[PDB]
Amino acid sequence: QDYVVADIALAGWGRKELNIAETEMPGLVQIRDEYKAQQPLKGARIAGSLHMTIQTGVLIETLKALGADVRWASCNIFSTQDHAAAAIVEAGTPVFAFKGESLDEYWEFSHRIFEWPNGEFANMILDDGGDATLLLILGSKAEKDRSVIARPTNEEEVALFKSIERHLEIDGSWYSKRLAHIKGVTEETTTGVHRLYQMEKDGRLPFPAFNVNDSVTKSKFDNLYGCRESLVDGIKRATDVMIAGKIAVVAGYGDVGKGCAQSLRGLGATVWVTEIDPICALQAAMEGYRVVTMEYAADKADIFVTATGNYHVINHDHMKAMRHNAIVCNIGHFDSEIDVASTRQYQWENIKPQVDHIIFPDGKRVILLAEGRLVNLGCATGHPSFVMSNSFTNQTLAQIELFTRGGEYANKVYVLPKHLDEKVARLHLARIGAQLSELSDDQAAYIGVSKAGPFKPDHYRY
Amino acid sequence: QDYVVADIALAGWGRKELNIAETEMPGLVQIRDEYKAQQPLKGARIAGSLHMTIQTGVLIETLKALGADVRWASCNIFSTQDHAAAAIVEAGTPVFAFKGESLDEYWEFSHRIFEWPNGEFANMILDDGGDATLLLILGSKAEKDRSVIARPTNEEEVALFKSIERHLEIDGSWYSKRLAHIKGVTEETTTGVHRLYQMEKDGRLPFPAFNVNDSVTKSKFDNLYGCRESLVDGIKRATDVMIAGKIAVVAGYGDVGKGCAQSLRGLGATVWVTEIDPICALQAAMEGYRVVTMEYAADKADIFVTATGNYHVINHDHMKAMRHNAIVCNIGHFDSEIDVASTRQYQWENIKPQVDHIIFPDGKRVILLAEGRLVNLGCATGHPSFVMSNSFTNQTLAQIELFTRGGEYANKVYVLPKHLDEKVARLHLARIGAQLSELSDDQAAYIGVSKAGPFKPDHYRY
Amino acid sequence: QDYVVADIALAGWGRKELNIAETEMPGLVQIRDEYKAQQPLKGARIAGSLHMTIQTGVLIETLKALGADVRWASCNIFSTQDHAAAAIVEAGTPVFAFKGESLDEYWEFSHRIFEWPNGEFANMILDDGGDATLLLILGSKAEKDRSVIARPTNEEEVALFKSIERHLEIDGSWYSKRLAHIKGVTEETTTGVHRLYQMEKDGRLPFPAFNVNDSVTKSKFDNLYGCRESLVDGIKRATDVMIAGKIAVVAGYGDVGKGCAQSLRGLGATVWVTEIDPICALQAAMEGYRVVTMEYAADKADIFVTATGNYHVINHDHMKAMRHNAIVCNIGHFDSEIDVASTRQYQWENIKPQVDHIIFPDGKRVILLAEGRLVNLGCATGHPSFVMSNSFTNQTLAQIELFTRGGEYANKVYVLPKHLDEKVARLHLARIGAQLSELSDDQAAYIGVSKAGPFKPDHYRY
Amino acid sequence: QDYVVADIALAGWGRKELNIAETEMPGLVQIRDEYKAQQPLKGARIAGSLHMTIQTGVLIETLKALGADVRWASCNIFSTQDHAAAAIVEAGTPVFAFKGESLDEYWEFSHRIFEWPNGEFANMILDDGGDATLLLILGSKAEKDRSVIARPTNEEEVALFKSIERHLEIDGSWYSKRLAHIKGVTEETTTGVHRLYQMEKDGRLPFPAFNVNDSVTKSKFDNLYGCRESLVDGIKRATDVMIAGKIAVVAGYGDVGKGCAQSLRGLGATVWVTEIDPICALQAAMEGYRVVTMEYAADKADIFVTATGNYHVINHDHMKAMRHNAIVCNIGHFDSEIDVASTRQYQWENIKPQVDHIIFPDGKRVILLAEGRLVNLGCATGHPSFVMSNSFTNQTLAQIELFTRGGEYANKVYVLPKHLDEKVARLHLARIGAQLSELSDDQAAYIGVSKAGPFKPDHYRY
Ligand SMILES: NC(=O)c1ccc[n+]([C@@H]2O[C@H](COP(=O)([O-])OP(=O)(O)OC[C@H]3O[C@@H](n4cnc5c(N)ncnc54)[C@H](O)[C@@H]3O)[C@@H](O)[C@H]2O)c1
Ligand SMILES: NC(=O)c1ccc[n+]([C@@H]2O[C@H](COP(=O)([O-])OP(=O)(O)OC[C@H]3O[C@@H](n4cnc5c(N)ncnc54)[C@H](O)[C@@H]3O)[C@@H](O)[C@H]2O)c1
Ligand SMILES: NC(=O)c1ccc[n+]([C@@H]2O[C@H](COP(=O)([O-])OP(=O)(O)OC[C@H]3O[C@@H](n4cnc5c(N)ncnc54)[C@H](O)[C@@H]3O)[C@@H](O)[C@H]2O)c1
Ligand SMILES: NC(=O)c1ccc[n+]([C@@H]2O[C@H](COP(=O)([O-])OP(=O)(O)OC[C@H]3O[C@@H](n4cnc5c(N)ncnc54)[C@H](O)[C@@H]3O)[C@@H](O)[C@H]2O)c1
Ligand SMILES: Nc1ncnc2c1ncn2[C@@H]1O[C@H](CO)[C@@H](O)[C@@H]1O
Repeated sequence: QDYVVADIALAGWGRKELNIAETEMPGLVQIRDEYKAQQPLKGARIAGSLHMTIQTGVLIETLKALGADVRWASCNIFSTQDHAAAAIVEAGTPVFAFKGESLDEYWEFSHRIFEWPNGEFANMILDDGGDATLLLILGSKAEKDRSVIARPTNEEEVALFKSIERHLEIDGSWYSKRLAHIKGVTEETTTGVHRLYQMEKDGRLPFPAFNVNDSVTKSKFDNLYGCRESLVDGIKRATDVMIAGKIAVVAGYGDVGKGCAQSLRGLGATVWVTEIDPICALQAAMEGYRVVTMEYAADKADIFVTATGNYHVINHDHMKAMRHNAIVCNIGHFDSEIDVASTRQYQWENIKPQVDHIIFPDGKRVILLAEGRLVNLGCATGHPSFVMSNSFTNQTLAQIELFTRGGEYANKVYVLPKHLDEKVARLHLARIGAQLSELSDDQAAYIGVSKAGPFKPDHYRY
Repeated sequence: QDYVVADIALAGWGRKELNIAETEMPGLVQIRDEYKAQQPLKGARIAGSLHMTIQTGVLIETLKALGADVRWASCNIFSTQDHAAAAIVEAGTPVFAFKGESLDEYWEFSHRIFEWPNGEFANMILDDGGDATLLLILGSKAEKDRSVIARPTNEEEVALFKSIERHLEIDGSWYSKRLAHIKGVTEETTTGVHRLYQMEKDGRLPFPAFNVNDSVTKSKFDNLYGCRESLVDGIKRATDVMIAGKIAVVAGYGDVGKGCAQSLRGLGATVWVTEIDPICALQAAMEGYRVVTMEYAADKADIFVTATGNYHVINHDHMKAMRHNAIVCNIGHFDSEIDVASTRQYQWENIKPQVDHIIFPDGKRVILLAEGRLVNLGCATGHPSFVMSNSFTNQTLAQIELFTRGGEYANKVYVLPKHLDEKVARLHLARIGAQLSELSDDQAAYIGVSKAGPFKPDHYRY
Repeated sequence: QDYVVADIALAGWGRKELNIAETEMPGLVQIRDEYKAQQPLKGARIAGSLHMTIQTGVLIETLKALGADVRWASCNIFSTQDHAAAAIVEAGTPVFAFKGESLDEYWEFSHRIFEWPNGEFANMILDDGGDATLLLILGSKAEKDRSVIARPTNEEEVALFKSIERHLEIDGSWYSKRLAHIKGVTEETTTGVHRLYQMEKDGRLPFPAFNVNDSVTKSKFDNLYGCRESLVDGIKRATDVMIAGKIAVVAGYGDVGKGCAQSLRGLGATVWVTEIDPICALQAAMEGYRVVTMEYAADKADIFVTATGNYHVINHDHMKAMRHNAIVCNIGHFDSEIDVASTRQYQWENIKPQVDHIIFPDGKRVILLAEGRLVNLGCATGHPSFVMSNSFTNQTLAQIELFTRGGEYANKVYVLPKHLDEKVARLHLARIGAQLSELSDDQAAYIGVSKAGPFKPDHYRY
Repeated sequence: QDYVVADIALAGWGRKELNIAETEMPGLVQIRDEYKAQQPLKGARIAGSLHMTIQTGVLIETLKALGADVRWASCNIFSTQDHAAAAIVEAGTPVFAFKGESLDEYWEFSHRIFEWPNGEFANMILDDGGDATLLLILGSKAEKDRSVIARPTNEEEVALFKSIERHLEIDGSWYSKRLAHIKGVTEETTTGVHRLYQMEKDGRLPFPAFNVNDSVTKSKFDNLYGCRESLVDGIKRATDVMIAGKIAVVAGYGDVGKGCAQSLRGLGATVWVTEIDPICALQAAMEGYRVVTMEYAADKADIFVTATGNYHVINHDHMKAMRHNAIVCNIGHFDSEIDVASTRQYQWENIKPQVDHIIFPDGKRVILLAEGRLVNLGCATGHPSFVMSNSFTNQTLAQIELFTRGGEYANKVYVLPKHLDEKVARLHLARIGAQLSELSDDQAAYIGVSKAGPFKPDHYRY
């Protein structure tokens, strides 16, 4: 049994929903059809680390339709949809993912995507959050300097470092030998891409990487419109709270915060925003959101949402000040946005899976969602299929490009060229009935672009 | 065992959520506290027929805190939250309610709320949708004229009429004897209140009734803001569909449609509305919604929502014309808004509980939600606690008024007086930090109201 | 010359805008066509007191096209569009109105509408604000008891009482003789309707009156959608201020206030609301507006709008607390919502017409718009033709009904019947392409209404 | 007299609006204060071509307060606020601008800004639309090759080429000698920036240029939030039209189009969008706008707005298909977005200044605003002071940088550095009460940025 999932019997259900998702994911479906004859991913062995949702399942089977062999884990302990995992396993793909797996299991699963049978090796990583990339790179450092895994500072590191030891005892060259085969990585999210840029700035990036997050059709769609639908979806499945009339504070006003702000406002919440970037602060103010400090908000707001990709944006003292039954969640990639660890000293009382009461010594309780893990994937199902098709069409193009032409790329982070970004968006217009217009020759000459595009300069912000 | 619920072990969970709901239902909590000394519902035996949600559980225990003895059923086969039912049963109240009960069970449960031990009788009905009221009134007619239950036209009637026969065999005077004890009814929803007005117009209303639906603080809050949060909540738990970019058609633009329209629009759907009332049509047009016929929409839209309280607003031919994987739901009180029965000839395939594919002969499938039953309660948890407190504070006041002073009322439908409607709203202002201002004497004289209110004439529409 | 306007040479311009307005006012065009053959207003001599705008112009000519003879004045010193007045005069109707007329000129003009030649008398009043009606009623009381005009409380009353004295000296029976000839009044605004209810309550109302404000198609349209467009229109023409990022406080959350709030919010203002009505306050809070006191708001907010119909909602001390270049305006009917009189002790500096700096002793200045008079009409053109067609279609039907059938009505305040309200709405659907659907026979029977309507019970709030 | 304005007597009014504007433009006030001691623009002789509004007035005086000597013209024939021009002249700056100037006057005025007394020369251009820069470049080319001014394609070019001929006859070296003295250009609008990129591409750019349009704080603010306020402002002053219920089509969904769409939607319009860029089209569709062709829209829509920066987006046949009293306007930089020339074959009837009826042969009329010139500036006052402060703070910094350090830049198009973009934003926070939060040391290390910023990578799109 080359997989670990919750219950293989959930497969029928997963498949019914994969069927539906295809009709909602025209980018993936049209890319299957365009490229299946060519079989461009034949000989690709893709280790994927990414929320094992129905949406990811349509991606996985797109990669396979194009010839890839694939092994998959989730990039969060709570993001898996078990019926998605089951259907993908049933259709022949190794998946090491279930909702609620432990941290030790998580990291073990990150190794398993790198354990191919019959002497083969993964030669591509599809990463969301940089954990698969991290594991190989940190594991390899550890081979030559055990000190890099000696001093864990948090439970994530205890688990990661432990799993590395465990693998180094088995084979002293476990990581470096697998690293050597990786042709490149395609990375989905802002936090992951941040990790790649830091490796680039440091000269420790050992292969080419695509930054899929910053395709226009990704950052400005998925991060934004996707959270605009799924933040509240997560909060409500967790708590069934009324939004109208509440004071919701969104920490961070990038694309994820913009989406979050917009969905809370739409339902009649008073929306406050917190920011360190004055440009983004001014944008928030220009939409009518009050821009405040977290210290100012902690004792006043009803709902707190971290969307920063930063560390300890909600800390012990913010939570100590909150009103009784304040709801606290994180929609950023990592749970460290909230100092959950500092509340463990207090008595907790579980309400239901992923909804916990933290009881402070004066009896005041905070309702914490998904133990701080991404709330949309943890209490709901993450973004809907339609917008996820943008991100995953990008992913599929990036995987094709690196597998087929990676030799043309240096050890740098790249973004897909604008013409492909434009293609991704174009493939989604028909599903929703949008009629694209066409430049006349005279018009094309007048604004200095080709009728076929690209239509915008490379610094354009959309 | 004087109850029927899914699983008594869900009680702990139900109670945790009732605890939270109290902090979200300041109207109910403050009314408990104001009246508990007086015990105004001492000697009240309230038969309730109403969605057995967490929110209803806080209502039930408010009635009990005020001295009522209570027996409860749900007013929809799919609206029960089983953990709510379990906690209320565990705290000592007979509940005949579970999610997914059959139609025969439904109507049997409607009898059970009328079966009190030790020779007692219910003397108050708390009704949502008019089913408890209907049962006693139709049962009593049946006693003298069996022809009124002879010719059922639909599965609801087959079940109702069967359950009446079954009870008339036991006791030929089953209904009339129980009817004789009812001091009055308080009725929660537009469809229920419509049934009461028809009985009034016909002179078959045998006791006083309160129309709780048309308290301003009910119709204009619950129906409107409540659907503004829970329609999409239901659609997404069912289907996880993206709303942005879809064409959503809302049939009906009363308070329920207004709320629905507003939440679809907020998430970036193109919203079309259907109406028979030109005033409401013009309101919809004034918000930017295209007002179209269902015949025009059927082959074009992505998501269909009936919010009319009417019959067959989506019929066999509309559904036959729909695009593949169109989502069809109803948020009106009764499932007859959609002619579900006309699709039974086709092959169905269940996706998950309350989400079904209807496969037309050309292979095109429609995704029907909750078999047409109210989608917010059926695929989600109905309105959130906060707005439900308005409706239920109203309910509690209406029950107090009829139990204590029903002798002062004729056999007519009444609405609560404006001063109480205003009180209901006032009790909710503190939770959300709204600061009410006060008229000066000069101001009170100038606009001709008392400083204490009421502030508006009786025809005011808010 | 039987008129007083600013400039007759503006007529050509007014006529061109009247042509355009007709295509924006389908209710009035269709009513002219429907009733042309009958000439129901033949023999009607209508005295009108209503903002002399392009829109009122189309109303005047509709009344004349149905047979009425008309004389007109504006119901505000700053709301006349002089090109409108000119075009209406040039086409044969006496008009006594110009933008910027003094208060003495105002009340002289309200007498002129009651000075018909050849020994004739007005037999109908069409009023907005109730000033035409007040003139004749107060004047008649003054004939027998001068004490009623002994105690003016503001400049408008000083001017009104002077005008009554002056006319009484010419003819001690000037008012009573004209008052006797009035067969009915149609009153279209909330403040005037309050004045009429107040008269009915005290047995002082001598002819039948229609409350046109409380047609659904007036109140819930003109007051709301109109101010949603015209409030910012007025403030911008006056000040050209950015709305995005500002704190805007709306005093009063009735229909006008709802419109104002929604307008300011859409441009990215933070919208605060002030209310004495807890229901209206809870509505505001459910849209995400903060509900605060004026004392709280005075030293924080950027823009202040009064929308109450009440007295001294912004007082001296509020203004003294305001930030430099705070903008203060009123959109309610009378300027007394703001205590402008209390600021006359300070230096003022005119910025441009209807835009003044009030210079406080510390050098802090407040920007007051239109000396507190209704800002949308004073600094812009009021509501647009389209929505006004609703109100004026109601007015036209109201006039027809009282003039032709007034004998059947008591000396009380009436509202138009629902079927007529629905007609008003229906007449406006085609222009905006809204398609009304039609009940089937079964559907009509199912909800217990006729196919032709009316569709809602009289208490329905829409 | 070294100026040409409509009326010097309007100065007092302009000065009072300049005082107010200063309190709305904190970036410009703070920049004057920060750089007053240094006088960085001492010795700068700035020729400006930019809408002569109150806002540009504050910019002019900011430049003068930092030492610059200035001469100014408007960059559009209809966008001057004459009270603004008057107040700027009265305070000592030559201005050659008035609302309604002819095209011959326009281009004569663009020469006058380059006629400095006492043998001096402009050494900086501040341009909006690129007309000042075009004048000198084209003119210099014309000195050696008259064929470049042989083939005008529209009336503005006819007038431009006439003006070049005329000046060449006086001095065959008129342009080249002035062109040599230009040390730099700062260009603030998208169309002018396109003209500059086009010049760099062809080796024809003879001095360093700043693209100020593409400061985040310009493009994503002025173009968007400005048009969200000023588009409807312009259309309403021109036509007073109801927006609610109308179909409004926005050609182009760049920053301007996004602003326009959002404005129209907020007032209850049905908003359709036209786009040739599939990404911009998908963004529009994700807000619920229908994406349609102009051919589709022409006979259906009520209001048409061009926002493309392209040519002949509304053509003759579009206008011929339009409904009676369709409203047509343009908000892009040049009027050629609409083919107004093709309508001159028809009778026109002026309604009022910048509002014309185009009378078609079947009697159908179209309302054209401002002869196709930018409608917000032509029929209203453009964007409000607050947002313009962003753009003009960018302009001021751009001028300082090129004048003081221009020698370090190549003859290429540059953008301001992010830290300066952030500063612009930061300067505007206090006025609107937005509180910026500050990274802790660990947080700064965690996301790899400095506490002082900049906070985002150069590709960040906001
Ligand atoms: N849960 C999801 O489905 C989802 C979807 C997309 C991206 N993400 C993740 O969400 C996070 C945010 O992504 P993004 O694309 O918006 O990134 P972003 O960089 O565009 O936005 C982050 C913002 O947070 C602000 N910020 C940083 N530290 C702050 C602090 N201490 N206080 C207040 N603001 C602070 C920054 O100014 C920045 O604008 C990332 O971790 C990303 O991987 C999650
Ligand atoms: N699911 C929930 O949580 C919820 C909440 C409150 C009320 N309700 C129920 O929802 C239904 C609607 O309630 P409401 O308060 O909005 O009633 P309403 O009377 O205010 O609105 C119904 C609207 O439907 C329109 N209509 C009737 N027949 C139509 C047809 N064939 N096509 C198009 N429009 C038609 C009417 O013109 C009317 O405006 C009722 O059955 C009520 O009991 C449900
Ligand atoms: N400018 C216009 O084009 C326009 C249009 C329609 C009506 N009006 C006028 O606007 C005014 C309001 O009309 P409406 O239809 O909204 O009336 P409304 O009665 O519906 O609303 C007024 C609201 O003000 C509140 N209020 C009263 N005093 C207050 C105070 N001291 N502080 C805070 N809130 C207070 C009331 O509680 C009420 O909800 C009237 O004078 C009416 O004639 C103006
Ligand atoms: N009036 C103002 O106050 C104001 C303010 C800022 C900018 N502008 C001007 O507005 C214009 C647009 O500026 P922007 O910043 O939005 O530019 P942009 O490049 O960001 O947007 C223009 C959009 O138009 C689309 N387009 C081009 N041709 C089209 C066609 N034939 N049909 C449909 N869509 C088409 C492009 O694809 C692009 O997305 C420019 O001329 C600019 O100088 C005016
Ligand atoms: N969470 C909830 N708990 C109890 N009742 C709820 C509910 N959500 C909706 N409702 C109610 O359903 C009615 C329509 O049957 C409506 O009148 C009323 O809103």
